[PDB]
Amino acid sequence: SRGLNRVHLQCRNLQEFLGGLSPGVLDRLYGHPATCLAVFRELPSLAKNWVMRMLFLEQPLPQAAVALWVKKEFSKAQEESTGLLSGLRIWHTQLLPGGLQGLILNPIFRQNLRIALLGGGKAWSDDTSQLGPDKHARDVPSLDKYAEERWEVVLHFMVGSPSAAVSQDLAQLLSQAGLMKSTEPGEPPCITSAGFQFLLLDTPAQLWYFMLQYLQTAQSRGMDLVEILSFLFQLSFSTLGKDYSVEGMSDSLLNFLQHLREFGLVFQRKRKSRRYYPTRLAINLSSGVSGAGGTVHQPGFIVVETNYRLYAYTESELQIALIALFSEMLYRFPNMVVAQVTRESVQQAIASGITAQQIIHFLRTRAHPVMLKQTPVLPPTITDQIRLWELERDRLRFTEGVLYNQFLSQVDFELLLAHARELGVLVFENSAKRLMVVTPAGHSDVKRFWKRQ
Amino acid sequence: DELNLLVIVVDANPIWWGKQALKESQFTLSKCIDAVMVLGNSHLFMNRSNKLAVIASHIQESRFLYPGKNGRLGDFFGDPGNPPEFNPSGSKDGKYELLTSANEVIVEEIKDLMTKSDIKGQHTETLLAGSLAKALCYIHRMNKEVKDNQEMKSRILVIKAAEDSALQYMNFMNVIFAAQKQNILIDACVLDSDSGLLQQACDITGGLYLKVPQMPSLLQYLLWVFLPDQDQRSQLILPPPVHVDYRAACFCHRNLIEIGYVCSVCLSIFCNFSPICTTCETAFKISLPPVLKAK
Amino acid sequence: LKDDHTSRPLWVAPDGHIFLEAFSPVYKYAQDFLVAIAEPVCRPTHVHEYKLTAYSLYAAVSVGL
Amino acid sequence: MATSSEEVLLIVKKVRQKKQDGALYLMAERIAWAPEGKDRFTISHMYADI
Amino acid sequence: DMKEGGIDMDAFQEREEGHAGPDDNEEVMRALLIHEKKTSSAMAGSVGA
Amino acid sequence: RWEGGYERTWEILKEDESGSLKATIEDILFKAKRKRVFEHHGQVRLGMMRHLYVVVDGSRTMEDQDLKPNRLTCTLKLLEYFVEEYFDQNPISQIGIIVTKSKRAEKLTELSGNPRKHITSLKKAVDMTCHGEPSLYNSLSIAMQTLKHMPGHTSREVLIIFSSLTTCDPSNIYDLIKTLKAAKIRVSVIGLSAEVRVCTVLARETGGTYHVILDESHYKELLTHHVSPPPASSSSECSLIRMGFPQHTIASLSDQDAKPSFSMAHLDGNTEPGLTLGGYFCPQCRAKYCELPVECKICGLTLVSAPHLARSYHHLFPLDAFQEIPLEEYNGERFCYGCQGELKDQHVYVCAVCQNVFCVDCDVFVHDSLHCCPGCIHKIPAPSG
Amino acid sequence: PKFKRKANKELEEKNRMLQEDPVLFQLYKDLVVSQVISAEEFWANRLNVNATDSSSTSNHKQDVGISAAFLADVRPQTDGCNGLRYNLTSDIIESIFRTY
Amino acid sequence: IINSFQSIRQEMEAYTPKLTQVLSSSAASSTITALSPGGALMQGGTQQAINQMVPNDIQSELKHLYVAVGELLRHFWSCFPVNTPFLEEKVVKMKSNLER
Ligand SMILES: [Zn+2]
Ligand SMILES: [Zn+2]
Ligand SMILES: [Zn+2]
Ligand SMILES: [Zn+2]
Repeated sequence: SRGLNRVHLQCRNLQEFLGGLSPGVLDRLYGHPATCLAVFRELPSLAKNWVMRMLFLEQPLPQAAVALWVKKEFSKAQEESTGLLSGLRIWHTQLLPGGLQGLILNPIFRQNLRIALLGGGKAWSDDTSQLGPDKHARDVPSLDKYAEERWEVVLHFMVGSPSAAVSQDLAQLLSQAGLMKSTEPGEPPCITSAGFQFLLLDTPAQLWYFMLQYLQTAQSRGMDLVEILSFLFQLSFSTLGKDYSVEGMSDSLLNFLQHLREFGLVFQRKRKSRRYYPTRLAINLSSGVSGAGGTVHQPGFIVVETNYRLYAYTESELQIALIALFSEMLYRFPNMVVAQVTRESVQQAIASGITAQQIIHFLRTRAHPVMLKQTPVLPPTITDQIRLWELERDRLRFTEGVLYNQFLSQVDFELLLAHARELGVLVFENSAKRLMVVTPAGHSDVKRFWKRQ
Repeated sequence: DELNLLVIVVDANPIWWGKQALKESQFTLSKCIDAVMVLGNSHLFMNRSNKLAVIASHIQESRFLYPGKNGRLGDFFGDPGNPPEFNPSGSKDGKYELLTSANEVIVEEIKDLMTKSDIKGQHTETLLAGSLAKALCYIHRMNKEVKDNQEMKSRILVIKAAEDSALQYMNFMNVIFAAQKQNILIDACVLDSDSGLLQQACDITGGLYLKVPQMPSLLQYLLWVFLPDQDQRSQLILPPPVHVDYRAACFCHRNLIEIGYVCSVCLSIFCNFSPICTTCETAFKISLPPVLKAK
Repeated sequence: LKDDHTSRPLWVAPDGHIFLEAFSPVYKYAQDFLVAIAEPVCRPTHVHEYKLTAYSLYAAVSVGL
Repeated sequence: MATSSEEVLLIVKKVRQKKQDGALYLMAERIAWAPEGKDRFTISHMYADI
Repeated sequence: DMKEGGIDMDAFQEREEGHAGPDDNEEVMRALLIHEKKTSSAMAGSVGA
Repeated sequence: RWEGGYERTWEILKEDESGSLKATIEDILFKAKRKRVFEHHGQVRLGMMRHLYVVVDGSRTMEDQDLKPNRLTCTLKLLEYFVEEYFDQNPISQIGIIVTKSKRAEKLTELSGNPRKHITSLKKAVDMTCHGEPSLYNSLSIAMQTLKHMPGHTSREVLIIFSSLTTCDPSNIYDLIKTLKAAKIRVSVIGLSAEVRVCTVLARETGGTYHVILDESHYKELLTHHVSPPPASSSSECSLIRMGFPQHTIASLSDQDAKPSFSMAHLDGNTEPGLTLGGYFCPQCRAKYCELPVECKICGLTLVSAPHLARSYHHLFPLDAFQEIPLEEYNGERFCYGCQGELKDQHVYVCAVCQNVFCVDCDVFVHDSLHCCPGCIHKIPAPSG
Repeated sequence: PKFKRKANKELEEKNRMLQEDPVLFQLYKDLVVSQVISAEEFWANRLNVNATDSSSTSNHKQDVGISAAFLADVRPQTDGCNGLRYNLTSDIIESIFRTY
Repeated sequence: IINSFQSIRQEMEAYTPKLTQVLSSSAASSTITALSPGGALMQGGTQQAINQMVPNDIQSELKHLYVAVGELLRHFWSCFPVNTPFLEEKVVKMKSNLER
């Protein structure tokens, strides 16, 4: 993985991003709309059952009640939830409030935990975004086309803008997460190695990371306003606000609203005001970790006979610019016979990255054609040929460094090897010829240790 | 991704709950609805794609509190898995929108049941055996549709509050074996009345016969022990171990069977002191009563 | 999109060749291509990709239609 | 010798049999003409009916 | 995933409470004479007829 | 002269799209589905105890390519479901496994009521070689000698399942019919393909039935009918005394590991040692052992309790479904008594006692597990209370 | 190859079941020979499920049938020639007595 | 019933106040307290390995003989007052078991 492991699982990315935030921002995060998200995104039952324990108990409990609640045949699963206890960063171990090592949760989060489960009040039904009492009365299939257009524009920036001329700043945004790579001889950015896998599963889990990308700056942006705004589209459809958000807003709320609309999770009316309605893709974000859909017959079907892998053709306007972005295949006279002489076109794209797991994922999981009709394994004997093409780019290495030669003793060269290894500037060592490669970044420090020993 | 279901059997008895308030009690009939308000919300907090099912137990029938049998929740189901024709309340389930509507049906359905209790027919007690006969027919209808892709892991919750009546206790055992085929779990939550038939549903299927001491301490024994997830119940250990043991004795006889024999060839287990028939129209040879009567 | 039988055509090309059925040749479709191949030279019929069909030279000493 | 007819006879691969160069296996107490790389036996006999 | 799992085991049915017999030539003939000397008449069973 | 007919044959076979316009393959499907036969046979017996000796064929004919290329794994695998279902509805009764190979009848398992012993024993027969030459007189005469020790009060039927071989008569089985009748035993024969007339008369004189399996789905339905006892009534088999009524214990007080558990070494239950959590005990002997309804070794009788032992036999007794009534006015409450909602697609089933309307999901559960009607609790105990 | 022909005097009483099994014979010497119980108690409930099935294989002559259970195996047995064929351990010449 | 029905209609009576929440937490403290007394946890079965090596066959075979002889004693218990299946030979057998 090159930057997508934290996207498949949502409960792991939220705990990692929470550890590197400001203490004043985390205080405002502990609200009533955030209580239904730190538990629903989880999966194990042990990490979810401890939330109800800290709600009824008013006094801190020691660790003796925890080591006994596992009875005798359950402490093995207790160590798995130990690392997760520090991920949410909501508990606190005291000294001895009534026994030994008393565990207590932040009372700021405990107050808002009962509002969204048992107790209530009034401010919860007054603020917008989190509520917004408004029904839907607009053509639903007419708005589904705008949800696909928001994601199609992103595809143009990954290729090089073949026919788009919008002013959306989306090329630099995806470059921070390692998805888009800036072209060195030119100026339109291309795509990285991890960007190919995003155009395969087509899951709305990646759009959740794009919303928290602007918050990573930690300058003048708060999380309490983003968390209360992201809860709008999480309630599927029939969750609006008419014009209640217009009266209660500011300059910071309008900035995050324009960026979320361009992602493909919510649709906004003209003039960037009036009534807003979330898209259809936001339903799959709260359902599971992935999803499928978009076809009813699946006309595509590959070949499992030869080795050039005849890719599928004739589908829609999505697979036309998608295969050319992978490795730029070829086409003949009829209905665009793609991938017919794959021998040199694949090696052109592998020279800029080790894109080996994305081609196999696109060859095996493209529309589920062979695994439903046929029975044996989809790839024949190409699993070894693909690995051979990746090893061809390992025959050389373009890196700089300095070499030290002509020593005197053998036991003296072994001491110098530990100097470059601890600092992290050592690449390759040789005890038979007394040779060591040192990167130029730490060249001014290795020469000092040799003059003293 | 994953859905669950919890069938709560509430023993709404106006006779028992009507006399408990006289003994200076703070958990009466008005507070019994609060148990569903908490258990119904904590079940949806772990997963917003769950379903709620509450069945009452009245002295005349087993009225469905949620969904009701009227023209609102009878023909059209207000389940979260039906986006069409139900979305002003089934859209904001993540707080107090759909959860409040789930409890509102119980309050609306109980209106017709409380007013239809003139008690003019002397006393008939609560037909507790007829409550479980309706829960199996409801979990089987939803399982046939959800059997694809999903699995829907559910349980059965029983809350006992009174004794039985003149009903045949054999009908209470038919729902036990009919539930073992579907690999389901049956629970029991007694309050004051104790019976030996409800405990059998926890030993055959592998449930738990929990005894509730005081009434206000009810939210503790229905959230951790009676958890619909049933994933960590094997190593939970919270209620005290079962000490007493009640099973079944004779059918139509006033004695505790332990070595007795039936009437003849039927199934009415009686005693060993029977040379001929008893309450049937069969016969029996005299090749064994002369042997058993001697010693 | 209607029925499975009302599909898999021939895929005409501006050059002069078509792509018939070759995914599931089974026994029924294995005899339909025998007449189509009775006009050009014999392309690799028993394959899985696409069967090639033309019209040159051989359309004489083949069948009698 | 242990008076038990031990030592399995020599096994010879690829032997013709009327334009069929199959495989004749010589086991312990019976002969078996195994048809190439298979599990059954075409010509099945013993060390008695010969 | 998988890639060469292991064995299913599922072993059961065990006994072996001791030795199976130190001898079976001289002591066997000793017990045969005891059964023949004891059996001298008839009238056995559980009273049939 | 091959091309003279092969060229004209392809012209007709190519125009196969014209046959799809006619509704031939569609009109038959709707008419073949409405063919609902109704032959309700009163298969029920008051006798609760049953002794069965299932005969499993192990000849060379158990490898034919019929329902599957490996018939040997078709009978052994589906027999495990019959054993598990037998103890589910009749735990107090027990069965037996007797194989036949090499012209011999070797009895595998004994007469015990251990469900785990009979299921795990069938997996060992996979490596068993299939020689051939099955013998029916050998596997039937031995089963009668062991069954003779049982007292006369049960059906003591015998089940025989073979590969439907062409008359599996060793040497005149008709002479044995006059002997099997004196033992008051019954023989059940199940066929798989060809008809067997030499065993049809045996199943009629002794008392049983004869059916031939036609598909994989038909073999599971026939085993369900054999779960119920055979319908009969005799006079010389109606005497029994001393029934064992054990009680369930836990052999602990608060913790299982703090106590010496159950079924250990020094405990008298040395039949099935190991590490369990509880079991039964005889009320007249205080002998603790396995909780499986098996015959004890201190009294001489099986365990017939009441909660989940004798009730399973009575749970299968009410075998009845519901009737139907057509109408052309669309009326009848349309509110289900169990699941409220219906289907509203010409499906109206009423009861013969309380008259309740059910759907397609409730009627199946009645004839399969419920075995009665929920309305019989809110109507029948009503006037008596 | 060769074969073995058993030459030992056989019996018909129930004592043959204990002699053929040296493991089962050890139990008869610990209860009856050790004068701890009576000989009638051992042949009642302790040893009843084994002596019943073992009583059928004491006079079983290969196969009882002749029309189906044995006719399919009588073909390779009615070939009494020379060449190199030899008899087996079991009574192979008994089939001739039933036919001639 | 009508008096108690009025308190059910008002949903605000059991919405904001949580009187049963405080008393429910007190039962969880007494539950863990009662589970603490248990020093015999994971220690009551430390003599399960030596119990199958020291007796081996002396006590294992003697234990199985008590239930084997005792099985025929119950069958003979009912054969005394009937005076039809009784045998005078088994009288000495009963006295031999008591003295042993
Ligand atoms: Zn009767
Ligand atoms: Zn006993
Ligand atoms: Zn229904
Ligand atoms: Zn009814």
